[PDB]
Amino acid sequence: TKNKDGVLVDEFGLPQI
Amino acid sequence: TKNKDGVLVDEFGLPQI
Amino acid sequence: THWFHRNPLKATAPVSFNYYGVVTGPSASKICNDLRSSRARLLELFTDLSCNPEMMKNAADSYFSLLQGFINSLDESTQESKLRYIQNFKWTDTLQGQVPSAQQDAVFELISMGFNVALWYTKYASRLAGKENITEDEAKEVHRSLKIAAGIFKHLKESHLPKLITPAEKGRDLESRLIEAYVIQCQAEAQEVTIARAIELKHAPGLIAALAYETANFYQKADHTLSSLEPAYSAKWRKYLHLKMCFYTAYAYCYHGETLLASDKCGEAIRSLQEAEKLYAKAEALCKEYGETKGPGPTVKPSGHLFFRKLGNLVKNTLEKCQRENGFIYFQKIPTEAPQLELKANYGLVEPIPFEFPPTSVQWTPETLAAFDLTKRPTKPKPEEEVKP
Amino acid sequence: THWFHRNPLKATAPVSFNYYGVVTGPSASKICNDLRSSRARLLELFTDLSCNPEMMKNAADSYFSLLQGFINSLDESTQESKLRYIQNFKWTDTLQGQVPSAQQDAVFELISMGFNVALWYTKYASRLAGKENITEDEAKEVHRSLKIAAGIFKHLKESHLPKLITPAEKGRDLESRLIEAYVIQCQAEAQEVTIARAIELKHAPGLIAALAYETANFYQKADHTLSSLEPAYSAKWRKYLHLKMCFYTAYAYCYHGETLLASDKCGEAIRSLQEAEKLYAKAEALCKEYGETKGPGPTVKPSGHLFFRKLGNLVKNTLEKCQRENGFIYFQKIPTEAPQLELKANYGLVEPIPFEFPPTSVQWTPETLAAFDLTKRPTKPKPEEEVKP
Repeated sequence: TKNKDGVLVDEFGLPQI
Repeated sequence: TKNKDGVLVDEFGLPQI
Repeated sequence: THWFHRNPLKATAPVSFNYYGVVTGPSASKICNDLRSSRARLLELFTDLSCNPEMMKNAADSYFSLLQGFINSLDESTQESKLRYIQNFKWTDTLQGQVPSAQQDAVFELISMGFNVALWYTKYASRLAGKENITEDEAKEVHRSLKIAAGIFKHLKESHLPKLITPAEKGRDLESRLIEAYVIQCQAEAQEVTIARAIELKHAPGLIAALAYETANFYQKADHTLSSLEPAYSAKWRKYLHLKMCFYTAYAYCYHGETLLASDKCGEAIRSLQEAEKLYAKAEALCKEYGETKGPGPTVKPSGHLFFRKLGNLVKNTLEKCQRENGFIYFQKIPTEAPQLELKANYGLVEPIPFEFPPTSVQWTPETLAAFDLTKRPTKPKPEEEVKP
Repeated sequence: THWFHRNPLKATAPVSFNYYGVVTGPSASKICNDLRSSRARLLELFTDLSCNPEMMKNAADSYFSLLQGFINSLDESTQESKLRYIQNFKWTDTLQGQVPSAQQDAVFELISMGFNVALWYTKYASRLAGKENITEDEAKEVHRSLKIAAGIFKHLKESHLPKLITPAEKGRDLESRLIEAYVIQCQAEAQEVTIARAIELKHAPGLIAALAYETANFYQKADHTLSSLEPAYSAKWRKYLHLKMCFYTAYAYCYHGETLLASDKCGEAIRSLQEAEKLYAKAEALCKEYGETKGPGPTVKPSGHLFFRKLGNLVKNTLEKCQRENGFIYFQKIPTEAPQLELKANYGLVEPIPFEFPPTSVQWTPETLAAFDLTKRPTKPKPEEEVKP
């Protein structure tokens, strides 16, 4: 899924890398 | 040559190694 | 592995819900049995280590939806149940030891049982998180369980505590400050789990520094929220909060130094790494000063060895770069003061998972309610002791 | 490469040794020509850069053995030459600039010319040592040349200065303190050459630390010996001696730290390495504070980059070992004070090569001496200026 700024984020809220 | 304690020594007075 | 301080569970006296002549019918009779049995089932689960969140939610759901009948009006909610003051409930508090507190108000019971349920989540979370073998899914479950608990606590405080007729004392579980500190703590803790992960997965140092920093702030905040209490019961807990503030501020400086380094800034990088190691030693200080202090809950010792394995690398990298400038040792010119951290974490901050109690049971019908005839009225048990580890 | 401060050569007025009616015979006449020509040959060599120690020794030998006749009795030495006071000699001094000094005493001439010869050796040594390409044999020649000079200086002071009728002034070359400082300096310098070698050949750190230390002491000693002079002329020189004391004390601490390290002693090792780098920076300070000061001789800048390439390795090795104790950075517990060095160097200390003047010339015979008839007696030139670089 995505955060408010439109960046992919995992269940912990960290960006995906 | 040798120093007073009988150990081999170079021209600078350093032990030889 | 993660180390989280835990205050003891709340204990209560058993309630039979037996009103005798007041209950004039089979439906009303059945509900009293349901309340009696579902309350007891829920109470025993708190001490069952084999219990999981699916089971806990189902029991809470049961009890609470039934209990709601003593509080809310049937479909008219916004109207108040005639049963609210029928029953006296007795609960102990996390910080007050064995000294109980009573109210004949169903709301006092709701909030106190709610609190325990939230408490249970943070405890389920801390047990699961104390595992050395902990897997990713377990950590999600830890992280998630703490967010549930936070949301519950918040809900109790926001939408419920205001309804109580008699205000609770300073140092009692149902009081704004104390609940607020539990909310904040839960968020801090969830973030701890996020930090350990950001570290495993090798996320950017600036991400980890901001998150560590904010977490240190939460702990500061919680500590301040509790400062209003009386040192006797709040001491150990506060010592531990202060400890956590330091531990994570160190992390902030350590990882923020790596920021400064990659920025071609040496003196502050070195001053930052120094602040970190100084702070981290100060945390070791507070840590067993916390082991001394007598207070509610068993004292907890951190297993984590990581900080130094990180700092060593940073320190070694910084000296390579910042020698012929500041190093090799006996450094100058290093800034007298630690660089002030002002950091916002755009990632990893934790919001409480919004909570609401289940709606009043379908079993509560006007007829069933009418079958409690309050015109038919004319010793006490004691809290069964929680008895954990 | 080596950097040694050098004060200017002494300058003198030309002496013709022409006594006229006093010289009554061919043998006495020939000696005056020999003195005149051999003194001039010797004087011109001081400014000849193509001149080497074999040539210098041969000329000095010539002049001095002839000159000896004006001083010593023929075979009766322990008896004094009637010619001693016949001639007035005029010499400038290393620290007094162009201001000359005169004595009609052959001993004043001997000692002053001796001094220059010794000076020449230290200068031959410093030129040869300023080479970047310097080979081992050149370094022996440097080391050896400094030992010759030391021995000469010592001989002048011990066996000669006492013979002068009129005492020389404070701040003049022929005075105990000033000569003593030249002796000490020469030894210090020879040892510098030994240290650079002990370092190349990777001799034990304890050897190199003691030697460095003792050398720092020599410089201290020399500095103290000169402290008695008037700051005007002694300033720059002293600044440079103070500089050298620091430079080599740093070396002492650096290499002594490696001792402490291999001894499983961390805190002092770190405190020792810190003292070193602090001292080495203090030496950089004094170094261009020396470049400022106006005084006799051109100012000299050290080429050597080594200290840090050594210290870096030590610092890196110490931290590996002494982390989890004192390091990683922000160290404790490091001793407030630098560990006091008390070190004797059993190897590399330098003794002056014992010197004596050549015996009175065979040309000096009673008849030749009798051919100077002092009963036949009844303006001045000025010192020709040395004019170096």
